[PDB]
Amino acid sequence: LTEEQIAEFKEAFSLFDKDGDGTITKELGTVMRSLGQNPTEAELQDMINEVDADGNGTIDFPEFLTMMARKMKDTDSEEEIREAFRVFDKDGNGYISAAELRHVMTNLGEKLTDEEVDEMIREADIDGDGQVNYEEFVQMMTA
Amino acid sequence: QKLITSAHWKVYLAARGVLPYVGNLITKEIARLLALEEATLSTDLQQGYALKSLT
Amino acid sequence: RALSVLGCGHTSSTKCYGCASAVTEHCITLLRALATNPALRHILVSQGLIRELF
Ligand SMILES: [Ca+2]
Ligand SMILES: [Ca+2]
Repeated sequence: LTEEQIAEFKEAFSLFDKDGDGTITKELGTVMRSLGQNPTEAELQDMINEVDADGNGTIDFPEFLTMMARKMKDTDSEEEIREAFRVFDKDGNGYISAAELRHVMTNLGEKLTDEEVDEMIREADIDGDGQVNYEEFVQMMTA
Repeated sequence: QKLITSAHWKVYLAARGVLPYVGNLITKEIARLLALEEATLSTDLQQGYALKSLT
Repeated sequence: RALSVLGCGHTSSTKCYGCASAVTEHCITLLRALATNPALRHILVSQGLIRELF
């Protein structure tokens, strides 16, 4: 991380820090968004859960700095691609199945019709054998 | 002003450098007013609405 | 000329629809004068004056 970027991060951090003790208030997610990076509600909620302990006037810059290192605009997500393969595989199938994907889809409020779940799986299956392991999802993420 | 009534969005815009921009536009406005005064003395009435609003 | 440069006579305001129409009338009078000369008439036609007037 260049000194220029870290200075910009602290600049915004202080701009949103009303405590004056190098601790933002509510405006932690706002520093996040203003700093170019635009996290989704889920990403933000998750980050707040990370700083749920204390926070709101106890969020130090290093704390926010560690948070953004975990996800510098989500440039490096490989560490959590295998994690999501494990999560998606709720029954630990070991391969991508339509039922668990459809479950995940419905859990996101997306009620994909089997027809769509099907295209999804068909595209996910490189060899089209009905089973999609870590490698196929990793190839999709590289595409 | 209605959209930024919360200090949340005021601070967000401040992070984007809105105050420098507003002050820069305020600065331009006063220079334009001096140019107008050096030009014919036209008694405009909304003269300063932009300046007052930026301030 | 210094006093004239400082201030002389009176000028119209900006967005003066009335004076803008007066200047348009002056343009019409000047063009009616110019159009008399055949060469000027051809030049004005080549400019696109007919379509503007229409
Ligand atoms: Ca499974
Ligand atoms: Ca396979």
